[PDB]
Amino acid sequence: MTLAILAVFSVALTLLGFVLPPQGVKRATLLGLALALASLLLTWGKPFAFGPYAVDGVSQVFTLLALLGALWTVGLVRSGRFEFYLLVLYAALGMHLLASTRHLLLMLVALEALSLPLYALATWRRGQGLEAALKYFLLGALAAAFFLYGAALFYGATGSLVLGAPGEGPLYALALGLLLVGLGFKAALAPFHFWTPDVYQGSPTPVVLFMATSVKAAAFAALLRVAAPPEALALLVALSVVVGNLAALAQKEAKRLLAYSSIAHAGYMALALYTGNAQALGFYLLTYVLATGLAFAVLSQISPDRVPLEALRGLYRKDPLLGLAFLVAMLSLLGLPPLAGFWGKYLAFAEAARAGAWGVLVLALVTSAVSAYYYLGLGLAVFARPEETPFRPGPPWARAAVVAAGVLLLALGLLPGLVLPALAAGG
Amino acid sequence: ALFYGDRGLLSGYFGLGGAARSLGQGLARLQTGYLRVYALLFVLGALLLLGVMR
Amino acid sequence: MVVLAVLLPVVFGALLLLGLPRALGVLGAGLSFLLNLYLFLTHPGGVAHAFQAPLLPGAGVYWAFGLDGLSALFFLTIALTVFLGALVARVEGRFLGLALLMEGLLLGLFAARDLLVFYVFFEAALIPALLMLYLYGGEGRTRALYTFVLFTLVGSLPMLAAVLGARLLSGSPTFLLEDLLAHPLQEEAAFWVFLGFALAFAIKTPLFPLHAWLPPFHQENHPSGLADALGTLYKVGVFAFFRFAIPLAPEGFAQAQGLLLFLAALSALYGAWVAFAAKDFKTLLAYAGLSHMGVAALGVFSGTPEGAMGGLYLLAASGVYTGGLFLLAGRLYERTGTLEIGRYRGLAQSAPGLAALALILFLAMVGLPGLSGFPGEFLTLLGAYKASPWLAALAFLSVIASAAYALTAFQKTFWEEGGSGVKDLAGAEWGFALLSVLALLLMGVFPGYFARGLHPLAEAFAKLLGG
Amino acid sequence: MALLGTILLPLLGFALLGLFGKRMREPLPGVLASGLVLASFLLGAGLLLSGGARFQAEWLPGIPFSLLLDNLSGFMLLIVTGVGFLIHVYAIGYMGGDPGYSRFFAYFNLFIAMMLTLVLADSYPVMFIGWEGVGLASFLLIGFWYKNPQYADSARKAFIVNRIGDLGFMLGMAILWALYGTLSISELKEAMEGPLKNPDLLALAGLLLFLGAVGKSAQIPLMVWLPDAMAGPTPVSALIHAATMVTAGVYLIARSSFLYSVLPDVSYAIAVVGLL
Repeated sequence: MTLAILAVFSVALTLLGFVLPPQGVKRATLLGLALALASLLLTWGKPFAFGPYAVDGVSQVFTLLALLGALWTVGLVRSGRFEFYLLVLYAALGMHLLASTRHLLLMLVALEALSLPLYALATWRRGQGLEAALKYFLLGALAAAFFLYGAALFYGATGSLVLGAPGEGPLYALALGLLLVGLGFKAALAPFHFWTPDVYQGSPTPVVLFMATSVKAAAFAALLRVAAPPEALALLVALSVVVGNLAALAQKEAKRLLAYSSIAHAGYMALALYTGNAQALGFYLLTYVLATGLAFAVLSQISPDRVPLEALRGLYRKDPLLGLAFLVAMLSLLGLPPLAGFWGKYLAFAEAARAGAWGVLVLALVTSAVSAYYYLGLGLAVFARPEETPFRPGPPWARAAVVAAGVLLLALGLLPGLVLPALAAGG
Repeated sequence: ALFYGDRGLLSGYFGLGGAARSLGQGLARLQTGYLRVYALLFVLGALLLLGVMR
Repeated sequence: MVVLAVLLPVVFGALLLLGLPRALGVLGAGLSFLLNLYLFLTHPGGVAHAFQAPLLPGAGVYWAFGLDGLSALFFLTIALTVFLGALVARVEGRFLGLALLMEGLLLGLFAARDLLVFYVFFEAALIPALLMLYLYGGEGRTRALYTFVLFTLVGSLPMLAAVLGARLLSGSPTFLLEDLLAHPLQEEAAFWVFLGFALAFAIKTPLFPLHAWLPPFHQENHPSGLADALGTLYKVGVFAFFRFAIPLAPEGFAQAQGLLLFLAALSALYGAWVAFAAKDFKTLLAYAGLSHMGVAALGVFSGTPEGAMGGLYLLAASGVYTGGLFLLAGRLYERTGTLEIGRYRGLAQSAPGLAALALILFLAMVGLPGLSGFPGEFLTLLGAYKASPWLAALAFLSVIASAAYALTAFQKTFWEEGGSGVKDLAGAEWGFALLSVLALLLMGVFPGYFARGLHPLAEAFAKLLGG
Repeated sequence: MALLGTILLPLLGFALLGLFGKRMREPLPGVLASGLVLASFLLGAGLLLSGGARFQAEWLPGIPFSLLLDNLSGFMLLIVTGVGFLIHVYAIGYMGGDPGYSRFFAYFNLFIAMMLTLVLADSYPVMFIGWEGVGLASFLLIGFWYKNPQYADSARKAFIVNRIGDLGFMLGMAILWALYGTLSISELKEAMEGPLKNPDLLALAGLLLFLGAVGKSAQIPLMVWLPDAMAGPTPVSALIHAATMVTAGVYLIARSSFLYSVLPDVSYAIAVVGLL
């Protein structure tokens, strides 16, 4: 009954914004999200289902992550439009409904409920922001049509629209493919990845933070419910990792390169889909969410509209803690020991090998070794000479948040036997 | 002469890195920015995936 | 127990990086040396200080540690070498903490009793090296760094799939090497895993076609050569071959033995030969280290417990005296400012005892009997000749080129006509030279005392290639 | 054990004259060195007259440390010690006003001790230790006055040629380990008589051993390295060309006589090379 909290806070604030200043609405949104996160904590191991709304490990883990990213990105947003806060709340609820259900049509309603505010949140009014919003909107509506005809063919294979049905042969395969299309689109899986670089590049940096945390979390939370065959999974993984890393080599801009990196990481995460572990994947996505939110909060402190690769450099001289955290984050996103990115990568690779897919896994590993080119061109650059770059060195809010995120990344890298024992029912 | 040959071997490894980057930018040039290009490549990949699923 | 000796260099490196002052890292390395030598004594066997803790119970990962005979003398070698490099360093770049971190990491790596912990340290040791390389010198620093790092990573990441296969395809309950050795891999499945092992271990052994990372790595480091010393300690490949690669998948190694021995011989010869054409100290010593790894790989690949123990003993001692020569070159650079072999010829007359130290280190390099290199060199010859006489014979057209390059460099650097005159010796260099030559003499004259613990492992793991 | 002190003395002497060395007056290095040479001559003649000596100490597994003093070993010992002491006095005289007096006599002590370790040996590895130690001391002493490039390349070429011969030695030793597994001339000889096996391999080990002997005693083709030893001081040249570093080759044949006597073509070729 956290969904009740979200609905109540969103609907109350919708009117209260007419009586309350945007700062008051901001603080109210912060309180509501923190209370929803706490409610998730107190409900660890307390499954609660009403209808198609079903709370399992995936629901709890991924909604906790989404609320974390939402709280972080609200910490940064101070705009004098209460709307620019309300949407966040809305998106949260929507993504919540995406991970907490098995009904395919309710999945579609949740997809729309989370996707609509995300189109608008990217409107700092820069023309490229609008170009990105239009590309995003059209491709997302195309993916919604594909997902919908997949749900229709699913109902063609069985009397219910709930996942877990036995499933037929070719028609069930076609329906599952048409569902996976839209779901991986939301998860930045290739060959549906084209929107990601343009959208990440055009939108303001804190919006891309919110995206790169909550969108990917909720999309994989919805993906785990699907019984994806391993051959299509191999196709998606291979194409995503290869094209992502290769085209990321040639990129000159930080945000576009990072969108390509998120494509490669979604390809990596899709390996747990071989086993559908949802424990290892919860841990992996926890680490990736923390690191990327950190990096994009820093990028927001650098530049909202666009951040070039040189801008990242010299940050340590500018800010010591920020440079350290960016370096640690780059290494964790590379999946290097003793960092939690390595545990997530190892857990996904173990699930994939346990399913017996070898060439795909080796290719992902070789390409991930290739990724050190730009992962190092970013992580180490913290120490370079500062070139011309606008730099606003943030408030103490974001500094302490970045510190906590980096410390937690390295701590879960060193000692995963602390939380990972509790990513199932949660003893 | 073998020192020269080691120099050439390291240069060939560099050539491998350069082939990787060149392939990368050839795949990066695939994103032109016209939405029609993106939707066409989207539909092509989705058809390909649905064909593989058999 | 083992955990404390492993951790002490790491924590002291932390207290050097974050805390102050520079000097305390020297005594930390000394304390590590003392504790590693004590643990080397009274050693009953592998169980010496057994340590078991959970890391990923669900996955099957445990902190597994303990002292083999091999791990004992390797602990001793690393602790001694790093302590010498700590006192005489003169780097003072405020990064010796990174060197102590790498020392502790390599200690844990050799103390690895389970495969995943070995892999973890194998991958983690990439960080110090790249740091002390990047921000502490060199013009093409980032490029040689990318070369080395990409080589290691392209090799290593598929080896993760190899280790996942070794655990799963044998039905092992955990990653412990004991359990994995209890459940061997079957034919046409050990093939791929050993191939993944051989690429990742050869590119880091290093072997001939994959040695391209070593000269650029060694040149652009801190010119004092501390980073170069520890990177030379980073050639641990051979160990993983004998302990991990071959026993866990000997079936494919049975077929790949000829090619591996060929690579080892050709690497040795090519390194010791091209070292002659080297015009500078870093390139020369890089090719020397490649030669030594070629000989060690020959000894391990030959079977022949003689050759195996000899290759390992040669590996340890070669790390020692190569790090010694790197520090010597760094000190002569600090006092002169140039590492060219041609210029600054008169050193010997101005340098009273630095010439003799460099000469002892070089003699141990070319494998002169009475020093630590000769036992392993000759045992490896014996074992390889047992395995393949042709490859041991070709590979041992090495002492000739070894003598050539070592004496050419020593003469053109020290012996010839006097120049200006150069600083004689530093107070830290006194203890450095004393202890270095002491260790060289003790480990070369009494390879009976040492290397006894190496014999049972060698004979068992070599007969494993038998019936 | 008393046999080992004869070698231990021109080690303490070398360490004193090398480490501190010039902290002594000019005549002293010769005095200490000559005293060690004479007190090794004496204790070796006393052992030989007492019937002989044997000593075994632990070394590489399967390859122990064996010293055997018999008639053939004591003969060489007395020769080397007497000529070395005489050249020591002649060098005390001849070296005058030259720095490196201690360097000179420390290298002398090293040379004598290593030559003794060479001849007093029941195991081929110890023979090879002595071989390369003699090559080292010779390369050192030829370049005693190091300020000259001309008298550096001489010793350079010397030690390179020496190491070629020594590689031949190493390969013969590996052969005589693969076959029998002893590598101790005593037990290897007591086991080598009777059922000879792979006569090709036996003749090959003899051929490589003779190749090492050629490099040691500067025979064809390794002949060229000896004349440049003129570069070294005259008492060094005497010690290198008369008492040591050349007798090692013939002594190798004298000790491996059991091997070379059953090899007619090998011994014939050895005679041919001697004539050439």
